[PDB]
Amino acid sequence: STGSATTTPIDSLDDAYITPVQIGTPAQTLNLDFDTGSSDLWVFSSETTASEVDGQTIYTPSKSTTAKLLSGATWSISYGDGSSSSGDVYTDTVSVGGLTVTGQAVESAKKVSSSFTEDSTIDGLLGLAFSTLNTVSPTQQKTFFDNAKASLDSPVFTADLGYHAPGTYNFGFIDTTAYTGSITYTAVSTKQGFWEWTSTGYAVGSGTFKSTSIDGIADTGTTLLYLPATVVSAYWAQVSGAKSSSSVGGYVFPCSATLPSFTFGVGSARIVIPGDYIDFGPISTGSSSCFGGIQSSAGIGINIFGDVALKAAFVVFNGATTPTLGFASK
Ligand SMILES: O[C@H]1[C@H](NCc2cnc3ccccc3c2)[C@H]2CO[C@H](O2)[C@@H]1N1CCOCC1
Ligand SMILES: O[C@H]1[C@H](NCc2cnc3ccccc3c2)[C@H]2CO[C@H](O2)[C@@H]1N1CCOCC1
Repeated sequence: STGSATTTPIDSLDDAYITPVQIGTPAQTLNLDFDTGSSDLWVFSSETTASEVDGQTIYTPSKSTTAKLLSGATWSISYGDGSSSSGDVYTDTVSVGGLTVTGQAVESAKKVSSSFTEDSTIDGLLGLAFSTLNTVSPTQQKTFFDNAKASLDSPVFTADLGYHAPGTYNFGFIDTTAYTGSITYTAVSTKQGFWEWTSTGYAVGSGTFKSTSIDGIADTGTTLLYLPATVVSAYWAQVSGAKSSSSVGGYVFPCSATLPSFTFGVGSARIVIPGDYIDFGPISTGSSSCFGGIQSSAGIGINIFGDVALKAAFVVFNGATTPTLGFASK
């Protein structure tokens, strides 16, 4: 089997991407944030505190003839931005782009934090990291991909995120028309439950490539590119007037500045992020100071190849017995 769905930026800055997902019988379609950095499928629901729902589409398990309450099961998650959510658990039928899993754990939110409430376009998350990170207690649950994997034509999914444009998540096959050149595969460590890999180095603009090992995660659920302080300082030094602002919480730059590209290494291959992918616009409406899309990972403790990086590539999440990651230019 295979599945294919379109993923859409939530706003003009590509702050996140949403993908439609069918849950239950009859189907209830929710727009979920596919997140390769976490492993819970959770949704706004009929059980979510009313004051914490503001425009989202909700899952109502009582209207799904295939929903079954998972007795005594609960979940609770926190993310790197201080946001959180929690609730109870159902199993139900979930479909993505024609690919159907029966008995998928659907984590119904009783509570969500303010950032979630404030984003009306995101109805929940669909985790695609390793199932070892799933938070359901007292019995941990499997991701949509883990549940689907044995039925897929090939045990893979791909992320093709657009810059200010539509994109695609495919399950079970590699669309060889979606990229240029070859896909370079690189080793993955699952020891932290992430799609964790080691980049071979970087360049800034037309500068010389610096060979250096950068361990980080391929994370579709993180907006920006988080890299070591040394690397980030080297990037922003090439932007006139850029500075790190404690008040704003990272590097900012004059909105009229020309941003250089940023290149990262995948083995001997190179993925080039165009400069404009790094522009996250005015820090507040009407300001001529703009937020940067490459930021230090010093505070977070791990390097993150988020959407800024991934949308410059066609990315293969290969869930073979020994998982690997593939990157191609496009
Ligand atoms: O247009 C190309 C697409 N470009 C990015 C993309 C991704 N996702 C998108 C989703 C919706 C609308 C548009 C989308 C566009 C990707 C995905 O498929 C192929 O490469 C496709 N053709 C390549 C040439 O022969 C085959 C067709
Ligand atoms: O990008 C962040 C994610 N939120 C994306 C998001 C969603 N919606 C948004 C809507 C508007 C403007 C911006 C938005 C940003 C979540 C999941 O993990 C973290 O928090 C992640 N990083 C936080 C900073 O360092 C750690 C990694």
